[PDB]
Amino acid sequence: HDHHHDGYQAPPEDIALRVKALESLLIEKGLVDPAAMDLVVQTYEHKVGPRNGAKVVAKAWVDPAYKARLLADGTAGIAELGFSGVQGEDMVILENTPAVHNVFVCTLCSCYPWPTLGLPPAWYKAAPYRSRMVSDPRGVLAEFGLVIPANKEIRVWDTTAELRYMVLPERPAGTEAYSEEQLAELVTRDSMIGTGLPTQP
Amino acid sequence: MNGIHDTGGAHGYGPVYREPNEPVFRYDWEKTVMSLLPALLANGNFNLDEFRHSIQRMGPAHYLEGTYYEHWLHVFENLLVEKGVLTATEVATGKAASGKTATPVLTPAIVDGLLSTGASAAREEGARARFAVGDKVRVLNKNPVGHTRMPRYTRGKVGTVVIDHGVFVTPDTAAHGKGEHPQHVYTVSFTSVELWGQDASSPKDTIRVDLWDDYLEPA
Ligand SMILES: [Co+3]
Repeated sequence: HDHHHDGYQAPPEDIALRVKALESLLIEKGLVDPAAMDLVVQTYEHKVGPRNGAKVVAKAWVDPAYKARLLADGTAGIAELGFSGVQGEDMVILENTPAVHNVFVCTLCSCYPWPTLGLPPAWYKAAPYRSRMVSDPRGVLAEFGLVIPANKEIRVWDTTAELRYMVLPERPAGTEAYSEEQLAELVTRDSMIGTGLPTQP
Repeated sequence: MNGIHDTGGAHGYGPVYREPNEPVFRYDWEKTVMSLLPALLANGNFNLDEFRHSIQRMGPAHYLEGTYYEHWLHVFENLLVEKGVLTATEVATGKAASGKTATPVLTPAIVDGLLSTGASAAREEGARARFAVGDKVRVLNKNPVGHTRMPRYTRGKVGTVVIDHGVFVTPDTAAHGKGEHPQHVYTVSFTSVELWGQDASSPKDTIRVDLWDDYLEPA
């Protein structure tokens, strides 16, 4: 059938007018500044996105000292690369290992590490992913083409508080002496949410 | 609040469909809606906890039918009225009652600095930590009509404290003008079996949830 509740359903036909009406109201009252709003939009449209987290991952892969700092203090760790702020004030980095596969969700809404991954995709914020991720992780991951070994523990982290999580994926095999930049290219958004793995060369 | 937003463990929402090559913003109007949040938070028109609870309070069908940013639009149209920042009439007509009576706190000069800094919910001091990592804890069975961050699926369940994150504002009180009542927040680890039962579980899998100190009791 149609999309209904997966986040990709069609908005009401008059939604853009409703939004314009409220915006005018707020501007007229002096509550908001359009110019500042434009800067906010530009920030999340062009400046902040998963490339940020990718740089964090790549650096951690090549620099064990940085990795240790990052795992000890996520916020300070990502700050070394100039990433910080709204919805990433108190970061916790989750290390994937041969024994543990991490993945995170916000069952209650949409909490997500903006400074390293940017704004979340619609699916992350919708009922299908949020409802099922905490009960049948394997079933959900299978839908993304990811099958976790049966003997590997999956840890699902529900973002119910003001801590924000990002996954440090495992470095793909056969990437010897890659530069941080080549490694960063392999780090997908999904790999940092835990709903996928880094690209295999 | 035991509302439709508390989705954990629900059935019937179906497959996780995902758009290939999804843009940050799928419609122009979403840009306006999204950028309004930082603007209004900066004014101190409401706090984030109030924002969350306002979304929880929209009609259940409205919540399911509405795309994500329609949730935000709802908060702006309703929470601003509840807080006395706008009147119903103003919202309905889209025409201000009496001109530019305020001054925007979020100005172009501070956008970058404000966004880069944000506002941590961590606090210097608060209630002492009752639990240590390794402690077995049970989530209290509470069913507040107001805002809370203990998901329905964890209530009454037993888990293991795996991280003490330190002291944070308490959303339950901050959303209802009862102060911050800062206290510790822990990550608590629950087994798949403990949460979902023998049949519906996988032996390896664990679910970790961040819970405030007074949500818990010794197991
Ligand atoms: Co959320």
